[PDB]
Amino acid sequence: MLTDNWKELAGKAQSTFQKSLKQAIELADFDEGLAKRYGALPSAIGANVEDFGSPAQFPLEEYLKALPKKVLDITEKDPVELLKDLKSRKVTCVEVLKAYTAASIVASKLTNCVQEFLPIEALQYAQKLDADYETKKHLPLYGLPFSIKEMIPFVGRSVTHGSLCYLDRIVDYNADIVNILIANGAYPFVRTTNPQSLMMLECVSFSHGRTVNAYNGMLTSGGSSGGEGALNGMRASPFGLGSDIGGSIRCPAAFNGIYGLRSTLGRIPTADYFSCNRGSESILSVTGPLSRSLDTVNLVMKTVIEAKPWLIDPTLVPLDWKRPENKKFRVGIYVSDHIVNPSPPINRALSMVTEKLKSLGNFEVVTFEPYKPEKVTEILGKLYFEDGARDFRATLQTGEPLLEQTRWAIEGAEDLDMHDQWYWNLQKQAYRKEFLKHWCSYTDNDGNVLDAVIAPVFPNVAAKHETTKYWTYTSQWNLLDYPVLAFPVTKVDESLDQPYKNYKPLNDLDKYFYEQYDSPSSFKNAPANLCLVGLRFTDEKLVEIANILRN
Amino acid sequence: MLTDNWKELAGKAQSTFQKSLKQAIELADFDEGLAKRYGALPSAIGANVEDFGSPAQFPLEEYLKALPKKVLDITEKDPVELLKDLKSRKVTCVEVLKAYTAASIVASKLTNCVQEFLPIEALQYAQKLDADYETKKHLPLYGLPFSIKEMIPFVGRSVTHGSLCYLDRIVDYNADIVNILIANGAYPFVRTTNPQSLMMLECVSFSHGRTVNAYNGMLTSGGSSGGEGALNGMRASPFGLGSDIGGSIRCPAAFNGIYGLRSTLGRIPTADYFSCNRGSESILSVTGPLSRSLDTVNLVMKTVIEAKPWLIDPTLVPLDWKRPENKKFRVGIYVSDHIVNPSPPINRALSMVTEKLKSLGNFEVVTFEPYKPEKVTEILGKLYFEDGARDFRATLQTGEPLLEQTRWAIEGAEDLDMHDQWYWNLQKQAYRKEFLKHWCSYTDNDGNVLDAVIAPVFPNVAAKHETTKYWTYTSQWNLLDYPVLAFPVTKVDESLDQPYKNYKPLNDLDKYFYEQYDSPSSFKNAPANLCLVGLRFTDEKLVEIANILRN
Repeated sequence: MLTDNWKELAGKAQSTFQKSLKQAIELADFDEGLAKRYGALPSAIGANVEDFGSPAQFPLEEYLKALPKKVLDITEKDPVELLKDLKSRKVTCVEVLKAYTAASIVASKLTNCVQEFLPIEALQYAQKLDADYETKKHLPLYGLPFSIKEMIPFVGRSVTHGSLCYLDRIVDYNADIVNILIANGAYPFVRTTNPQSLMMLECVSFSHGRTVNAYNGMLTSGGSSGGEGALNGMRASPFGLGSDIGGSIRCPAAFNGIYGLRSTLGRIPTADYFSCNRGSESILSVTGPLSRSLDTVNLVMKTVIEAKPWLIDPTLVPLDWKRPENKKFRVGIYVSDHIVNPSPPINRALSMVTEKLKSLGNFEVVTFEPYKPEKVTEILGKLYFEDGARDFRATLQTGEPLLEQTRWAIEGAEDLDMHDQWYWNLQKQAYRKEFLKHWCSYTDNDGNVLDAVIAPVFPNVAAKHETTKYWTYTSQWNLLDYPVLAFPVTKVDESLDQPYKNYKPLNDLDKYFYEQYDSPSSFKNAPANLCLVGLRFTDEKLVEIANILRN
Repeated sequence: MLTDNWKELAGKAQSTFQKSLKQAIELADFDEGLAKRYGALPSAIGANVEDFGSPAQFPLEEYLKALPKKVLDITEKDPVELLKDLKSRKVTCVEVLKAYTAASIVASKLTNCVQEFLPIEALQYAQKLDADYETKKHLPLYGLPFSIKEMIPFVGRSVTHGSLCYLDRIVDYNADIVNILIANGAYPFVRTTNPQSLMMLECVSFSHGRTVNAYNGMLTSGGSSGGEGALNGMRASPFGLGSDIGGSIRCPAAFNGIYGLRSTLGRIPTADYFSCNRGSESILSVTGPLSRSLDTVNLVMKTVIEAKPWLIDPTLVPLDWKRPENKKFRVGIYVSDHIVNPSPPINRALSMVTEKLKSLGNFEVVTFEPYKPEKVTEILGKLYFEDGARDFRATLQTGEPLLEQTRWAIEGAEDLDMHDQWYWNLQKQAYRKEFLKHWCSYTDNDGNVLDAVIAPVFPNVAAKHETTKYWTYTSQWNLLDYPVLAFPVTKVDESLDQPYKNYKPLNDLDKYFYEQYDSPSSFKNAPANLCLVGLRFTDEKLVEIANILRN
C-alpha cells in the first residue's frame, strides 16, 4: 500500500476520473446543444471528495430531458432487443458505444456513479467487433457494453475498492467473468464507484465523493455497488457487475428500481475481485448482474454459466442454467422479521405482489415467519471482520478519515483466535442447517417445497444518507448464501404511503426507522422494490417468478 | 577509580565527545546548506561542563526546520515501516545510518543528549550488514540502528554512569542485550547522556553538562535516561535502551512525549550495566526501550525475549512474549496518591483517557485508590543507598561537585547493619504482599482481575530544572517491580490548563509543586503523558491497551 497524505491521493483519484471524463466526452462527440445542457446540469460531483455538490431532485427526469433522441433511442431500448439490432446490423457496435458513453457521462454528473471511464479500450473493443461482424455475429452478447464495479480487476488499472492507499495497486489482467463476457461479444466501458471498506449500504468514499439515487437526489444510491445501482437505474448501462456480501447488489438495485441478482455462491466466478480481508473465507461475497432489464439479467447468467466457468475457476459447480419446468408454485410472503417493521411503501409492495400471485391460479401463497434473525447480526458480527478490522484500519495510515457508515461496520470487531473462528463457523453452519429445517417446515402434505419467499430488501425505500443502520433484510441471505433477486414493484405514492398512525415501535432500532419515515414526500418518486429468495442453486426459479410478476 | 582533579577529567570527557562529534559529522557528510544552518542553531552544549548554553525555546521545530527532507523522510518514518524498506531494499543500511547520524548530531546540539557518537563501529556494522543482505535480511531488526544509555557497556569504551572518576574503567565487551540485538540485525550508533549518581529525574553531570527537553528547552529532559528521552523524543533514534530504578525510563519518555516501558525485572537482561552500589540487590533496576513508536517498543521486547536470554543471563525467566488473549478489559484510573496532586495538564490527560476508554464497549473503568504511598518513600529511603551512600560519595574524591538533585537522593542515607537490611527487606516484601491484595480487591464478582491502572508518571509535565522533588509516581512501581508503560496523550494548552484556583494544598510538598506551576506558558508545548501499570509479567497487556488508546 501507500503512505502519502490522503489529500494528495484524493487529487490523484480525481485526476484519473477527470482524465477519463475528458476522453469520454471526445468519444461521445456532443453536439453543441447537448454540450450546453450538460454544462448546465446540477452536479453531484463537488470541488473535492468531501464536497458532495448539489444534486438534482429527480436526476432521471433531468437525464431524459438532457439527452437527445439520438442517444435515448438506443440506451432506453431493452438490451435483449438491442442485441437483435446489433446482430442484424441495423446499428453499429461503435454507434451503441457512443450512445452509452454519452449516457454514462450525463449519468455521472447527475448521480456521481462513475469512477473511471474506459473509452480508449472500449473504442478498440467496439471497432474490432464491427470489423469481425461476420465471425462474431453469433455470440450471445455481441456488441453490448457493460459497466463493472471498481473492485473488479481490469487490465492496467488500479483496484482500490475506494481506499486511497491502493492507488498504486495495478493489475495486468481482467477478472475471470470479464474475460468470459468478452469471449461472448461484450466489453466493459465504464468503472462504477464503490464506498470505503465496501461495508456500507451507501456509496461514499474518498476516491469519488458521494453517489446519490437515480430517482431522488436527496437519497442514497445504496451500496456497496452504489455506482452500479445509480448508473443502471439511469439506464446508462445495459447491465453491470457488482458484489454482494451484505446486500451490496440487492440494496442498490432495490433503491434504484431495477433488477439485481445475488447469485448462489459457486455459480459464477468472483474470487478474483479485490476487497478488504483478502483470504477471509468464513463469509464469502458473491457477484451477479444488475440491470434495468430482467431479460438481460437472465441472459448474462445463461451466457456466463454456459461458458463452463468451472474450467477456469475450480470453486464453481457444473450446474446448468436451466429454466424451471414447474407449472405450480408455492410462495411465502415475509412480512417482517419482527425486529424492524417495513415502512408503508414496502408494506404496500408486499400486498400488491401478494394479491397478484393470489390472482393467478397456480400460486399457493403462505405467510413466512422469521427464524432467529437476531443470530444473523451475532454471527456476522464476528465473521465479517474476523481480524478485528486490522486489515481495513491499515488503509487509514494515509490519514484517510473514517466515514460514519464505516464506523458501524467495524465497531465491535474482534481479532478472533483460531478457536474463536471455529466456534463461530460451527454457529454459522448450525444456523444454516436450522434455517433449512425452518424453510422445509413449510412443505405441504403432498411434499411440495416452498419454491421462493418474497421479502423486503430493506426496511424502507432508498434511505436518507447515513441512516442504513440495519442490514438483516439483506445480510440474512449472505449468512445463508441463498440466491436473492431484487425486483421492482411500485413507487412511493403520497396518498397511499402516509406514515402509520398510532404506531407502537418494537424496540429502539425500530423506533429509529419509524421516525426516519417522516412523510412520503421525503422519499418522493423513490422506487419500492422487493426481492425473491430461493433455496441454494434455485436462482432460475426466482427469475421465472419475477417474469410472471412483471407481465 | 581515579582521584585526579575533576576539571582535568571533564576535559577528557569533552575531548572524547568532541572527537566522536567530528567523526559523526564526517560520516553524515553535511552539504553546505545544512552545515551552515547547523552552525547557527542555539546550542545546549557549553564551553565547559558547568556552562549549560542557551537552548532553543522549541528544540523540535528547530530540528525539523534545520534538517533536509532527504534525512527526515527516513528518521520521521515509523521504524517498523522503515524495517520494511530495509527488508525490501528500497533503502540501504548505510543510508539509514547516515540519516540517523545526521539527525542525532542536530539533536546533540539542540538538546545536549549525546555523550559519545559511535560512527566508526556503526559504519562497520551497517556496511557489512548490507554486504550480508541476502543472508541476514530475515532478522527481525535487520539494518536498524539504536541508542544506548552511557551506563550500558560497549566494546572499548569507558562506562562511568556520569562519574568522572570512572573514565579509565574500560570494558572489552557489550551488554548482553546489545549482543542479542546485534545478532538480530540491529546495532548501536550513539551513547546518550546520564546524570550524576543516576538518582535524579533530570540529566545533569560533569561528563556532559545539562540535557534539556525536546519540546521545551527551558525544561529538563528527565532522567536518569535523559539523553534517551531527548534523542528519541526528537525522533533522532529509532529506539533506545535506558534503565529504571526510580522512574529513570518512564520520566524521560513522558517528559518527551514518547513511549517507554519499565519491563518486569526477570524478562530482559540488565545486570551487566554499570551503576553505583554494584552488588546491591535490595532494590534492583530494570531496562527497557524508549521510542516514539509503540510498535518498536513491542518488537524490541519480542525480539530480545525470543532470543531466549535466560540461556545467557540466569536471572531471567523463560516466559514468552505473548500478545494477550483478553477481549474485555478492566482498568482503574489513579487520579492522585493524595500526597502530591497532579497539575492541570496531567489531570486533563487523565480525563481524556478515562472518557476514551469509557467510549469503547469492551472496557470497564473504575477508580483506583492509593495504598500506603507514604511507605514507598520510607522503604526506598533506606534501601536506595543502603550503605549510607558511602559508595557514591567516594566518586567525589576528584572534587567533582555534589549536584543539588543528587543531594536529595543521598540525604539521610543510613549505612545499614545486616539486621537493619533484614528489617527493611521484610518491610519491602510485606508491602508487596499487601499491595497485591489491594489490587486483587478490585476483582469483580465474576473473578475478572484488574488488567491495568492508568496513572501519572510525575505530578506535572516536564519539570523546571532542579524541581524533581517527588518520586512516588514512578518509584512505587520500582518498590513493587510492576511493569509500567509511559504513553502519549496530549500537550499543554494555555486555555485549558490554567492554574487551579482557590487551591488548598495537602502539605508543604504539595504546595511546592502547586507554586511550581505558575502558568501553562512556563511549560509551553510540553507533552502531557500518562502510564499504564500492570501486575508482574503482564507487560504485554500494557502494550495492547496502549495500542487501543492510539487507534
